[PDB]
Amino acid sequence: MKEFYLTVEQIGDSIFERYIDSNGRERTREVEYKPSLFAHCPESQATKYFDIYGKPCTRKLFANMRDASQWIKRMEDIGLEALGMDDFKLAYLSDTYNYEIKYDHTKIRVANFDIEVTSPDGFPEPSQAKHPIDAITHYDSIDDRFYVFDLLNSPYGNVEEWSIEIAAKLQEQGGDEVPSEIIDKIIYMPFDNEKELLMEYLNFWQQKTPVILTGWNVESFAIPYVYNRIKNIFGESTAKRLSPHRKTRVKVIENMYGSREIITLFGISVLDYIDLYKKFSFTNQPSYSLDYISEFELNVGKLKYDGPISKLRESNHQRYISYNIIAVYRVLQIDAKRQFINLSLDMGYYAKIQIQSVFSPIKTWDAIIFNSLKEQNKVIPQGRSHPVQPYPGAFVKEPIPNRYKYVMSFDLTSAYPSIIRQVNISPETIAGTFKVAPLHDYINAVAERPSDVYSCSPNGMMYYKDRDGVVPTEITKVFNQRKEHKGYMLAAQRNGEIIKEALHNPNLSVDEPLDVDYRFDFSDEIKEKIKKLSAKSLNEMLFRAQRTEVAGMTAQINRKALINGLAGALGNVWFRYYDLRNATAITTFGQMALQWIERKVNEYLNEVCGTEGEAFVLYGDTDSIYVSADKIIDKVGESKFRDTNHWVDFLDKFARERMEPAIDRGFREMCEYMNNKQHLMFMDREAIAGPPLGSKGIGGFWTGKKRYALNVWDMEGTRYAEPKLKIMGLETQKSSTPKAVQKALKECIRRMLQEGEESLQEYFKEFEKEFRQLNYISIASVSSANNIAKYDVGGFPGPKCPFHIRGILTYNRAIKGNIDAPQVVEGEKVYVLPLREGNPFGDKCIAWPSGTEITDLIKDDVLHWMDYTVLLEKTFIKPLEGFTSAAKLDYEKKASLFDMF
DNA sequence: GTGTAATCAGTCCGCG
DNA sequence: GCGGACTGGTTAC
Ligand SMILES: [Ca+2]
Ligand SMILES: [Ca+2]
Ligand SMILES: [Ca+2]
Ligand SMILES: [Ca+2]
Ligand SMILES: [Ca+2]
Repeated sequence: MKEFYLTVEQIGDSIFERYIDSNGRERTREVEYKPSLFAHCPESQATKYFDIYGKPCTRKLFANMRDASQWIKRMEDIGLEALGMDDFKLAYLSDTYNYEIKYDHTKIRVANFDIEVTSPDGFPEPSQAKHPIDAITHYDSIDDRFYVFDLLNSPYGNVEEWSIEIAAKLQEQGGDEVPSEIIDKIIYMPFDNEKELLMEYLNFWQQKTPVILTGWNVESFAIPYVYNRIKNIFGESTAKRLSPHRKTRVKVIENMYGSREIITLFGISVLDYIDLYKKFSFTNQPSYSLDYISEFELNVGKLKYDGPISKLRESNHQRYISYNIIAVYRVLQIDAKRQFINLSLDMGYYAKIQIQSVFSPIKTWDAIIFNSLKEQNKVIPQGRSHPVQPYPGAFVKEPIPNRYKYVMSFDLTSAYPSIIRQVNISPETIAGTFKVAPLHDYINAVAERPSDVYSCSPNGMMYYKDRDGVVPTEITKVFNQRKEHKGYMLAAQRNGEIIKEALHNPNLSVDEPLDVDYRFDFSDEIKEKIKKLSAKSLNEMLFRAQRTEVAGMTAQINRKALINGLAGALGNVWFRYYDLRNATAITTFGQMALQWIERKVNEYLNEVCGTEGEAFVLYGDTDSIYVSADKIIDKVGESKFRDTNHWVDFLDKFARERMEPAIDRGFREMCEYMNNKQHLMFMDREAIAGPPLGSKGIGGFWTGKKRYALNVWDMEGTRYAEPKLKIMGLETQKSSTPKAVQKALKECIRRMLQEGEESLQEYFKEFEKEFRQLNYISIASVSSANNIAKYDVGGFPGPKCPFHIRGILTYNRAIKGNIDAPQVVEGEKVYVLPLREGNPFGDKCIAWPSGTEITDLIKDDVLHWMDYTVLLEKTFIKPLEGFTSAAKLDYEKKASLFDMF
């Protein structure tokens, strides 16, 4: 097989590499790698190396990496550019793996672990590690085993061995319900002292040294705790055995405010699952506890135990260990679904970077571009310092707030990457500038044509047309990958809808789900078999279809994010290819494209309707247009349609056969006007929206920019069994909005769009009467809590104290004296409730850690003093008033003459 | 740990 | 009470 790296490090003048050899074996080596860098040289000097602008370079080969680094500094002292890849491990990988890497995930040791630490005096700080580690569960992907290290004897209690038999039993048998599918995969090791536990853990680690190390909060808790605890008991040298090269760095993270300590383990790639989830999931959660995320992702119930975790080991060691094992498994289940580890390996190996560098699109693109250029013997420019400067972005149309009955939307496929490709925007393709007219003049095609030679953006930039830039070249490759995966995702989605339809008529039989590939549209034969299946089999198939869709989603959306990040990186001063001319070329072209096509669509529809000056485009954001279809429907007449699906077909056909060709003609003209390299503006229909046929539903409404709701029947070619709400920006979509309030507001919107004013009024009246019964967590607001200390003046709110910070200070006073009772953590999220006048907490609100029940000793008082009236007005009525006034609807029935009877 | 545009909640305080 | 200046936080692209 072809070799591939596992990890790479620079340690002094040595590259330390773990890799899989041609026989599939893991090996380690130390290489005295001699790096090359580059200097510009005279024209008269024969060379094969050129910088990206075509200027010749001489290669300088250094005796070692430190000599190369020292040369960089002296070049700075002289005032000359030192060219080439200054991150020598990336150069090493480029030399050692000079081919497209094919990796075998089954040979990569992926370790998933979690530790337990009993602490009678608050949260166990990893920097101090003053308490015994009393459990470790470590899952190894190569063995497919859960290794459980269990401390039976501690200063905080001596306990009995954990029983696998009890662990397997149902909760109703007194068991822990450890899933049957992992029972046979547990290797359980009890220890009568912590020293032997840790020594054996380290011997185990040596035997089965993780390549990828993951788990939940492992980077911020488990890794530093384990490292520091071993360090405290045995000394530094023993702790460094966590690194296969015995090198670690105690590395401090610097961001917005304050700092925290992480341990870099050389020769390991740590991908904390919480960080993977935050970067790759495109959710924003009210809480990031594993309980919370597991329930959301997998629909598993919260791990239930009595009393605080600080007393769980002594009171119920059996459950204590079972829950540690289950916690590790839940992360594996989340990954089975989301496939973020797979994604990281794919992207890491593609770029030829340390796998953990997938968190940095700048590092990722730096490596992609370096490897691409190196292939042609080209030499990358040196990174330079630049001042941070603001620059302009997208155009967003101001919508007239209103209901909108029938709506068809369209937007550009991969807008910014397509602009880069079309215009040929790249550091080395800059051809010069032209004299810019106001944007309006380009939009209306009255400005002088910018160039007859070069490809142009309305910001004044010109680009070469003879050859593709490296940025267009490399962005195209990842775009094509994105396109492939999105194809699979949409097929799985369409397949899902077929199953949902079939589920209206399940068969009374006993059978099996069909063995099919959900990434491809079901054949006619498959469709026929599905119509004969039982509900049980159909439901299993739907589950599998949806899992396939999720897998496609992960693969496609994060590839989209990477290519969009390249466009963004052009405007970040740390990017090697930072250039505000290029960043702005993209954004300004985008502004033109949207407004150009708005004009073209209006002109087209006025023509086919025989009107003049009528605005069919009601809204747009960045690269999208929303077109009112009322006049199109009315030209045929609502009475001519058999059912909702009939007019949906009609608009679908109209968009595909009339609008899109008109849109395409409009964009080809714009391409020619800007003299672009290649027409790549592809604005396909997104949504077909409207009320159910014959209903009093309003179909859709906008309250303002980035705030709207649509009742959608078909989304990018997916025809839904049931209409789906596309809601953007409204409170139903915000993690800050209470969960029950999101739900209630969404039902109000559903009723508005699908059923009408009377239905909305009926629901509002019920919610208002019943809502005080809702669980307090479900009606609590959510906020991130930064700078708690800044606003804390002797335990009370300082000037300009934010509402949620005020709540935290209230909480702090209320729990004063406890070494127990959860502390609010700087930077994490809190639930927030308003408090009625004259409450015993002495302020107007209280806040506590999100994803948790508020501590027992104040829970009762919070419940008693919760201000339901303020909560309702602020989170529910105020937003609903905004929705209904925009839609010209009343949420409460107004008086009428009929009341006289 | 790529980017800008945008609405909103809340504080403070003016507005005769 | 609403709005502007401001901070804080979050979402649409
Ligand atoms: Ca735990
Ligand atoms: Ca788009
Ligand atoms: Ca599309
Ligand atoms: Ca059937
Ligand atoms: Ca869009």
